[PDB]
Amino acid sequence: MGPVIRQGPVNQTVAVDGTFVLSCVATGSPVPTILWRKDGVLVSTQDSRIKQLENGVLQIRYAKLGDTGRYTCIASTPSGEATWSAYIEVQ
Amino acid sequence: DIQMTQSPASLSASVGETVTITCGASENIYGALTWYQRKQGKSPQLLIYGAINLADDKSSRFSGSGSGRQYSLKISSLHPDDVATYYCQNVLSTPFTFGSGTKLEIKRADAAPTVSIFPPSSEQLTSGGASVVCFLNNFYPKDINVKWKIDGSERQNGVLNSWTDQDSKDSTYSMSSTLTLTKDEYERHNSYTCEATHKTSTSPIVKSFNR
Amino acid sequence: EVQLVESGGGVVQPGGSLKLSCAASGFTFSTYDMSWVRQTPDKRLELVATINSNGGSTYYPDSVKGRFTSSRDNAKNILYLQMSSLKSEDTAMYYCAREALLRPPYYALDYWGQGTSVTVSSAKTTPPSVYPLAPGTGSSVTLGCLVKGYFPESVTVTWNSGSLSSSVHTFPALLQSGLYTMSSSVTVPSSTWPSQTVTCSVAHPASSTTVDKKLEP
Repeated sequence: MGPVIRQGPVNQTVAVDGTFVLSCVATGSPVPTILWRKDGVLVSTQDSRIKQLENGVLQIRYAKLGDTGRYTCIASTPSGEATWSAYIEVQ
Repeated sequence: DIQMTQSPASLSASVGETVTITCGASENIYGALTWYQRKQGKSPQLLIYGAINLADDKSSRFSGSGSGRQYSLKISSLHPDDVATYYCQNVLSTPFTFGSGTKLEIKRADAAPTVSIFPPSSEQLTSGGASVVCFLNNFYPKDINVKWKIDGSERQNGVLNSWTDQDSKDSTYSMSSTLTLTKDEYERHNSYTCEATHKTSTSPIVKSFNR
Repeated sequence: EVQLVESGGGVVQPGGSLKLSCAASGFTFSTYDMSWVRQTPDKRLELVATINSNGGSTYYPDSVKGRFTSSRDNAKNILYLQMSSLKSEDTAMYYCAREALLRPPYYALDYWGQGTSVTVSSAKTTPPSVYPLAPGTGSSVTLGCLVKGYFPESVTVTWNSGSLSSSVHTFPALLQSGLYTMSSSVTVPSSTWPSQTVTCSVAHPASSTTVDKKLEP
């Protein structure tokens, strides 16, 4: 009763070496678990360039060409899921 | 690009006041903001990161708030040593643009400048230049006027005035006034004086020397 | 103590090239990302180069991309900024700074150098003339040094090796027909001078020059 993403990530063109963000703000009951996937695979933390900040913001520094793709916010709850994705083009 | 706009450009308050500096972003930056303090003659230092986290090693007088596009640095119980330029920075996405700065000044009690005049040195006279320098030290407020007089008459030409930033301990200003002349013109007149009008007095403070 | 020391600034012709350095010490330099930030004459600030710990990743904003390149020597602990195709907008003070590690890991700069000045210009480098200012009294005596006719900017004045800092006033330079003039004063208790000598020490990095004057008559 039950997860809504109120702000999700936004489609972007980003420059190589730059820094960009994936934001996700979710409500629900109970509090939803948030996870991020890129082209269907769960995003790394082992990558020093990719950091979890506060207020829903996942931040990616030193953009590479291979960061291009689809990034999905999945908000979960034993009773439901929501998803909100964006396409990031690094060039 | 995200545009940071900062407010006010400059601000003054009295010791013990609580003051607020604001930062507006051109879009939501989700608390991904940082505040820096830069004192005259020092390098900037980090005060707040992530909008609300005070740095391990600064005073709990500093506190940062906000979300969305609108952010605030609050300095409670102002100290004289708080005198500095304050900057915000966007650190959400590149370019990581800064705000243009707030200079914080302290209000203190009015104080008049103590003036020292100095004739051009033996050495400068060697090279065929002549500069007469007047130091006007430790005054408040900043606003001041110097008038140079050679042989009783005013002179506005080749006069250079520069002020210090507000002092970190006593909250005064100082100022240097330099009358720059040909060495020939120098020895072709005999009395030299700077006259400092300051709000502390309708009587100007006059320092002189001859020959 | 953390120490970051910029050098290599000075005048350069429009279209010319400069390499800046930053000698780092007092922290484990090879282990930290490093930034260069500049402050233009209007006092605005702009980040112009970041580089990671190992040097493998570099960033430059649009304003200087192509023209500026950062490097580091992790044995000697020195950071570099090579600049080229310089223009008036690059005229600024340049600071090297350490990137903090924070929790959470926001980007921030927790130590900065004092800066090295870059002036983009056709004019030529001129060291300062340094003239002492003494009187010909009353418990306090105010002494000074006049620093005249130098270029480009940034001179530095200390008095008796920086032990008399508290009563020192240092005045911003003004440009009088191509050359800069500035001054510094010091006030001391009138018993201490001339019975203890006072020395102003004046540096102009841009010309690789220092001058020290005893205060006298």
